[PDB]
Amino acid sequence: GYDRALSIFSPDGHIFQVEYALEAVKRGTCAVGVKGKNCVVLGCERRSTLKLQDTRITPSKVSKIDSHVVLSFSGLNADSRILIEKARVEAQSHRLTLEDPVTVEYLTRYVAGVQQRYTQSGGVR
Amino acid sequence: TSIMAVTFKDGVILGADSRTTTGAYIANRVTDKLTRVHDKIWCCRSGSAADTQAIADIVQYHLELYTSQYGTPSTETAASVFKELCYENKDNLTAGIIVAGYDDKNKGEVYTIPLGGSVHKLPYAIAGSGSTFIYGYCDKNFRENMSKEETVDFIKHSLSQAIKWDGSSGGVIRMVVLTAAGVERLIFYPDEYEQL
Amino acid sequence: TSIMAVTFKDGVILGADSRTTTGAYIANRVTDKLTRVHDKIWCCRSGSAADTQAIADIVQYHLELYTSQYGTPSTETAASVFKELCYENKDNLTAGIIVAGYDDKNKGEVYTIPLGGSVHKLPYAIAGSGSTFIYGYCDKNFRENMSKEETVDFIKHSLSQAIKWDGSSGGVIRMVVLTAAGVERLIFYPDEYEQL
Amino acid sequence: MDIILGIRVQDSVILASSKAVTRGISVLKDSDDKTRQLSPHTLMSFAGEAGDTVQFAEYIQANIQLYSIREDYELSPQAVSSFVRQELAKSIRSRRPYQVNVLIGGYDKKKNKPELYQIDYLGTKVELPYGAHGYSGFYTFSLLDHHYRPDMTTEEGLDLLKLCVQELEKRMPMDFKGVIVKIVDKDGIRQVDDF
Amino acid sequence: MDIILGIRVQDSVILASSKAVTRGISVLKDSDDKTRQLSPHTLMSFAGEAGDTVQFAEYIQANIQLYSIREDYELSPQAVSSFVRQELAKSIRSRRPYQVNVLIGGYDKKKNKPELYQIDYLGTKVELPYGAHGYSGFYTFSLLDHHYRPDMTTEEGLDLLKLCVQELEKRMPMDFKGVIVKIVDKDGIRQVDDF
Amino acid sequence: TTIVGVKFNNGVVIAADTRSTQGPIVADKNCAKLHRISPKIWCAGAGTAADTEAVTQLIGSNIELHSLYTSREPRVVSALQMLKQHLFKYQGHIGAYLIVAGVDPTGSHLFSIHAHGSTDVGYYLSLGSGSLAAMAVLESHWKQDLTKEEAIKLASDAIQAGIWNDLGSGSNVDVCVMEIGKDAEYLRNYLTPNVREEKQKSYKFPRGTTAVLKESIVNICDIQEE
Amino acid sequence: TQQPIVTGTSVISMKYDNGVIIAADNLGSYGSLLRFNGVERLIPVGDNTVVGISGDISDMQHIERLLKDLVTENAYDNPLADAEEALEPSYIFEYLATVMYQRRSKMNPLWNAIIVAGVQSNGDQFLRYVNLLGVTYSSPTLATGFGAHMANPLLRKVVDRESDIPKTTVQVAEEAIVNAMRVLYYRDARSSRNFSLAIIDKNTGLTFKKNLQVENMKWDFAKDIKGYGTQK
Amino acid sequence: SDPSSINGGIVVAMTGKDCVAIACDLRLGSQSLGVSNKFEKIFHYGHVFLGITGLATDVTTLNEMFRYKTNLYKLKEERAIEPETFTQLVSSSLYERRFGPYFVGPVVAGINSKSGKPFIAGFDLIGCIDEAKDFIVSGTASDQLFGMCESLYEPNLEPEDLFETISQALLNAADRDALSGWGAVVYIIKKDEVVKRYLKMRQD
Amino acid sequence: TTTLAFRFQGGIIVAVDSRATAGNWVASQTVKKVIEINPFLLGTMAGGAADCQFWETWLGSQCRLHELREKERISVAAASKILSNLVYQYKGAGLSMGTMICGYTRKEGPTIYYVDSDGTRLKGDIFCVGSGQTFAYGVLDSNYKWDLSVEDALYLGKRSILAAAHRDAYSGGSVNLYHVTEDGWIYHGNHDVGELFWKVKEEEGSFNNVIG
Amino acid sequence: QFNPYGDNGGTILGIAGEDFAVLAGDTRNITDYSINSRYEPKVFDCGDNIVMSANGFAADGDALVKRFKNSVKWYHFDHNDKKLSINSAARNIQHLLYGKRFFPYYVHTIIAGLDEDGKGAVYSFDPVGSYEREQCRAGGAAASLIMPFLDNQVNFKNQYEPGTNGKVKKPLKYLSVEEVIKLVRDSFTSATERHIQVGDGLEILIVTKDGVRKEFYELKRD
Ligand SMILES: [Mg+2]
Ligand SMILES: [Mg+2]
Ligand SMILES: [Mg+2]
Ligand SMILES: [Mg+2]
Repeated sequence: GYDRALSIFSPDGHIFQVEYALEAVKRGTCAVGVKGKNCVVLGCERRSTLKLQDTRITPSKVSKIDSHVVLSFSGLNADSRILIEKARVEAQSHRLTLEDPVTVEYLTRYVAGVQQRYTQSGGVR
Repeated sequence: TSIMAVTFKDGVILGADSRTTTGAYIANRVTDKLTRVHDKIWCCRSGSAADTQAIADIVQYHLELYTSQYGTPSTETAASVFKELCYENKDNLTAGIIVAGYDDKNKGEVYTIPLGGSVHKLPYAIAGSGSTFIYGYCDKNFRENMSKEETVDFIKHSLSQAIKWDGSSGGVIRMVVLTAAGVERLIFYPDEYEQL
Repeated sequence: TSIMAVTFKDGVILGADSRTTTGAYIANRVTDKLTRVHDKIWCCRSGSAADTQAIADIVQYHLELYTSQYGTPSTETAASVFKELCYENKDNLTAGIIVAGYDDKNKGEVYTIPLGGSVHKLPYAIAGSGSTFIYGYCDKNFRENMSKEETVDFIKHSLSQAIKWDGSSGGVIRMVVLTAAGVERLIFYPDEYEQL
Repeated sequence: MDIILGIRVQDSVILASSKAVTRGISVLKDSDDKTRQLSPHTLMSFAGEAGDTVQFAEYIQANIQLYSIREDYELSPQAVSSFVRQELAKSIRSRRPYQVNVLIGGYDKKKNKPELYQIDYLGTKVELPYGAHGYSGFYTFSLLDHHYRPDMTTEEGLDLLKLCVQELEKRMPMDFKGVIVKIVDKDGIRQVDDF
Repeated sequence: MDIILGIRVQDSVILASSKAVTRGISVLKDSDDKTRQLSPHTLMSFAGEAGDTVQFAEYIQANIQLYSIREDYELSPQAVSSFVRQELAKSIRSRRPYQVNVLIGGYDKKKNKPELYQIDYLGTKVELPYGAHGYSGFYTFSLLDHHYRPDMTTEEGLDLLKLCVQELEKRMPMDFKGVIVKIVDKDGIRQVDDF
Repeated sequence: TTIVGVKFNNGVVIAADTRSTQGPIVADKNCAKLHRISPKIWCAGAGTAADTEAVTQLIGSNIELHSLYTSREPRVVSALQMLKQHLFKYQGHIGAYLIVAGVDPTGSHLFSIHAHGSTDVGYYLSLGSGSLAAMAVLESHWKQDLTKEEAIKLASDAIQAGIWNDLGSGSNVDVCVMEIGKDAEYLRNYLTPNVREEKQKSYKFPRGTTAVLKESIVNICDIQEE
Repeated sequence: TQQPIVTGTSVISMKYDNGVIIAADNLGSYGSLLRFNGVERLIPVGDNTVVGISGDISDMQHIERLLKDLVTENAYDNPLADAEEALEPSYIFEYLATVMYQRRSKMNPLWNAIIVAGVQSNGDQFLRYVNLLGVTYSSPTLATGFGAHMANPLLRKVVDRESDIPKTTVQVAEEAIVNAMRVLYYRDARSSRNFSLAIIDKNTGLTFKKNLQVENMKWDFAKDIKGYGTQK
Repeated sequence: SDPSSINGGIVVAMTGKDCVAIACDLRLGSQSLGVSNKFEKIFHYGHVFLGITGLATDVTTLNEMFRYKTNLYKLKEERAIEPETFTQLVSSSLYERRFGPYFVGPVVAGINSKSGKPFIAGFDLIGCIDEAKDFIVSGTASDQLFGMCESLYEPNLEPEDLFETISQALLNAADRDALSGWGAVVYIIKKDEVVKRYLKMRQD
Repeated sequence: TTTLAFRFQGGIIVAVDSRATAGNWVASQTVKKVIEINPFLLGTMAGGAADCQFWETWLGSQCRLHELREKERISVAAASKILSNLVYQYKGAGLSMGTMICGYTRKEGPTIYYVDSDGTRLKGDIFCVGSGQTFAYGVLDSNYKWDLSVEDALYLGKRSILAAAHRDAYSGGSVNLYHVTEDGWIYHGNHDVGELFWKVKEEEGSFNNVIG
Repeated sequence: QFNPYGDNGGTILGIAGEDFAVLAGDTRNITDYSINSRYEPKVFDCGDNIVMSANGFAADGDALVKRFKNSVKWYHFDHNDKKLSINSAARNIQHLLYGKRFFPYYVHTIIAGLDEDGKGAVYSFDPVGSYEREQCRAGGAAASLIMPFLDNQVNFKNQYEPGTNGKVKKPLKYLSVEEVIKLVRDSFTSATERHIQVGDGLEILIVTKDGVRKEFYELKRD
């Protein structure tokens, strides 16, 4: 199998592949989160360079991970689907084994863990 | 067990090894397997020791009572009594018996009674676990109307080979000679027959 | 089945009957049980026909590949390859094989490999269901350094008796002679060997 | 587990399941709920081998809930029953098969029709107006064959169900400690708390 | 059959026996009386293999009635129990043994004492303050070991018996369709028609 | 099933009956038991019918690829070696018992092969439940240097012995003749000695005899235009 | 219930225009060991009947003694014992069939298959079979054991139905029987070369042939057979 | 215990003049217990018809498997699969489970769309093909069907005459089998019209 | 097999199916499962066909001998006990019997005894025996009253066998009805289940699950 | 272990007409895959206008027929040469069979004749003696192939009158002896095609007030 170390340290102690991934995030449409006293609001930018779009069927920017937790993102759209699927599977797995839905912190910790893993595993970006 | 009986010019000779085993243990290394049911009618026993001793004792009784009433029984008659016990009780017996005897009218005769209780009159007969290994040798070397010395040699050589290959056979080679002259017992020790 | 191999002055001869049975039915009455694994290394097969054919084909392959790399294999080497297959696959095989071969350095050699996959180098060897009936005859009649004609007679007479008593053996007697002069096939029909 | 019954009436599906759990000599519990909600308008009752029943039911529940979140859509009762059948058909040729029989009661919101599916541990699926597993059908089907009408109300269905349970309580040797009854219709799933 | 219980109080012996008869799949009857009066002051309840139970009980009944007529005298409970034990001890080494367990409740008119004997199909006899056969004792003996007193009234015995039956109805898997209860005292044998 | 193979002057002939059974019931009355491994290598199968067909087609497929790879016409010894090594590996669990016959550049050949993987050579062979009936005929009439006509006659007579005497065999005789330097000639239903006699009565019903609840047209066509 | 110990193999037979023929080999097997080589398995009863027996030899010798006793018993107080009141093949068969069925009904069978061949008083051919189960049947040709599978097909080519019997001479019938015995020797592992053959004819009576041998055997073709596939 | 007779049921197929017929009962059961009277055992993929008897879970699984495979066939081949070709596909698919087989008795029926030739075929549970000219039978009353078909069948029957023959073969065979019945369906198949008829029969 | 018998105001109703099977093969659809012991006594066939036929015919002979000797009709109690005592002697040997002995006498009134090959003898009001017994019990239990008319009781017995015949694979063929009075039994015909099912479906409105 | 039973194959068929009765059977006898005989009679005239066949294990079959023929002989001796009626013969055979209840005759028995009103009669028995009067009964190897055909062609089962569509059944009109023989021959011809144990020959015994007549027909021998 393809084992090449793509994420490595540079002489100044930087991992450029991780830093270049942040540059992809910088390019993505803007997302914002604000929590009130009894709510949280997620706002997302839609670039109007694409009209003749069918808004009924086009992938929406905010995704339900469970009935009580949502996830929005900035960056590569295709990449986000992989994280969303993994998070949704883990949410159901947690309900199955702990008999309680995930806390927001736990779900965050899981997604963040997947992202870290892809920074020191061979053959992946 | 290795047993045989062979007719010859002057009569018949019975031969046997002396080994009795319980599994791989030799319970008796000097067994006498040549048993007398009448003066000049003897038998070689193979199979269950309990069964063949029981059968032989009953036959000896039958022939003793026959003799008191009708005089000396023929070898055919003795074989018939053996057969009757073996055939009718075939479900409950494990016995393979060779019957050998000397008449003056019929001379030397040999009858073999295998497991099922059938009877077969033969010039010579071999039986027991050791006999399997000497079917070839005996068929090639047996002649009719041999002398006493030739027949002793034939049996000595035959049972020597049976003992050599069969773990259930061994010890001394016992023989009983049946002729007009009488009844002679012979014994041959390992140091003799092993060098043949 | 009745099979044997016998070393003699000029080399070694393999012998076999030709009967293959499925129960009491003779599925083949003209079987060839003498199989070539190398030019002057042959074998006699007993046990499962499927197993011994499979083993022999694999050995023939191994010795063909050995020859291409290292030259002519010894009879000991051939026996070792047979043993390796029989020993390591003892749980899944029913095979009793006699290996016979002629070298110029070692001359005639015979190795027997029984059910367990052990090896035994012998002056001669007998195997198969029919062999039980000729242990006595073969032990009494085998001599070392016999002539070709004497060895042919010894095998012919031995297998004749095995065929006579064993229902699983019969048909023609096949033989293969291995000497410096080459490889000779012999066949003997019932009308010949039954009158011996 | 023991008795599981189902009946599809005009506008709903009713599932009745026994409350007893017996481990050999003793009745360990008399309030056990042998059912799992797979989606808002789909309910599954189950019976079979101990352990495997709850393990299979919760596994199916987790999978349907996952589909619901991924697509933001509730699968039809027919689609759920087909998914369940395949899982059991797969299981029957496994190293250790799920020994679990199920009834699936669902209300199809698209067709506005109640639907009842009966599936055994082999993966044998049939759609029925009424069904059961084990010996339950042997006692109840003659009553259902007589009284059942396709235009029955929910109340009439419950009354016919009571007659079935009464016949079970009379002729069955085992004490199954009554039944929990649940109704599946256009408004979802609810439990009848007095039966 | 299934459950048979017995309790010996101050002045009487009380026998309780289940009413169900089950032939495999179906409960064929729910009013079966698993007892025979052997003499005016001696009652025997029974349970075991089908057919053999009633055959054995009626055989014993016939024999005790024969003795009563021949001698114009009622045998003591002890004497009847010894006769029954011998018949079962004889039976256990027969070609086909009687597979029958019994309780014998009698009032001894000579000693003015109630007596309860427990005998199994092997011919194992014991005199007890309270007894049972099968699994009945496993559920009831802890209650009897706690509450039993030798000076209890008949009414107190019936109340302790009700507690035993309630525990059986709770923890036993089989529906035995209640019990028929009979009292044996100085005045003879009577059935409690509301239990 | 009865199957035979017979060597003759300039080739080999194989024959078989045409009855296949499930227990005591005759599933098919005109079954084809002669199978083609390659144009001039044919075989007949007894035992588990699916196994005999499957193992024939698998080795036949691989034989065809081997022939194309080597630019040579397939050999009978290759079919034999591939069949036996496949069967041995499955330790008799593939219940194929075959008689394999054919011609190739090396000459004419006749072999038998058993389910556990053992093979045999012969001038005349028989297999199947009717093999003892067939072998009785072969042992009575076989001789060295048979002609083509004599071998076809002997083979079909041996199958007839199975047909009439074995309950497992029946109906017709199929024959295939493989001669050196010629096309193999497959003779399907070479003999037809078991035609059913005319029935005493016609069992054609009057129209409207069967009670019908519902009628409907079944749409076998695809979704239509417009 | 028992098991056969010493056993005899096939008995074969057929009808021809003027009578019947029956044959059986002279071997007594002990499993795969070919133990006894001089066993007569065809037993004549008078001058009109031959009884051929396969299976357990101890039981055969018992049946032989029963038949011997039957002849003795029939002669008792019977002035026409060698004429009108002689034993018929049909009488001998029915007696044996009765014994065989009775023994199986006590779960203690005589482990045999038996063919009774003979000619009746009126000249009619008699040929009928009975076995350890008491099963009986008649046919223009009859055979036991391996003979049923290999001999019958050959013998049925000569006499296929009843109407073929008058067209079949004694020379053609004996030829067919002798050939069948050769085929059995080729193919039965519990057979021997030596056999007996009996002819019962309505004109020439009972002809009993002992010490016959299988001859004209084909073995020469074996010399060309080499290996089991690829060996040259 | 025997997987091929847990659920019960039968299928029969016949050829006529320029036509074929295939028929089945409607019962599904759990041994003695009748469970469904609407369990149809005949399916079709284009103009090719497949009847399946045996273990009901495998009947459903194989229908789904052959729908799967014939759909992919059509997308790649750009034409509907023919009866002869589909027969080989069924045989191949069954043999691939040689040592863990589907407990079924499939039956194929159809007319080749190019030659117009009527075609039928049968299989054992592991794939052996029976290609009869006259008729094919399958299921728990296969003995009864063999008896009916052997006496009732004659070659070259017109479509409406073939309907009567196959209907009477099914009905009377099913009435002598405990595990078959509870309704019946008959398909009459011509080159470009197929008629489906539900029969009235006893319900015990 | 499905057989039933029940006591009511007007006597006893006996109803049976007609099917016999050997495995899956339907051997007969015309089996007589009510044994006419004598003009006053009926017995039902379940388990072993021969065991029931033979020993209940034999029972008729014993009943006839009893009334010749005692000059009085045998009681149902005594008749049933003669059979149960007989089969008890054979216990272990492999008899197979499950039967209802039915009669109506002066001293007893309408009486039914369930007699069985392991020796069981049970008096009762309603009994059902056979592979389809559970289906018939359902219809019986929910519709049974003591004060049923002869007409309604006959129909209830017919309807209960039909229920079993429909669902139980090994029950069917036809329904045989009997009404047992004090003056003897009266036969109420043979009813083909095929024809009966459609007739009952239409007139009653039952079996809506089945298309007709 | 010794097995006291065997299977000799064979198929038999009894049909009762209005004033006649036929009992037919194939003449082939077999064990396993071998043919013992192509002509071994299986249907027997037992006297008193009664014909009988006991199909299955032939040793038990021959024993039973032999014991019944004997029972007819002793019935004449004991009851002043009174004719044994078909119903009386049937009850007698039950007792012969049930006498070996715990070691049964491994056969399926059928008898045929005329009842005391001159009408055709057929009785059928199981191995241990259960019996019934029947109109139509096949027995033995190919019974499952023959009975459904007879249900359809003798009793007109599943046949309705054209035009009514299931409302009116086909009326059960009486069949002649020629008509019944046609159905018997077609039954055995079809059974011969599909069952390996059926073939060689067909022997039919016909019973009328005039007595017992025989007819023989060839069947395929493969
Ligand atoms: Mg030999
Ligand atoms: Mg049916
Ligand atoms: Mg039914
Ligand atoms: Mg046939």
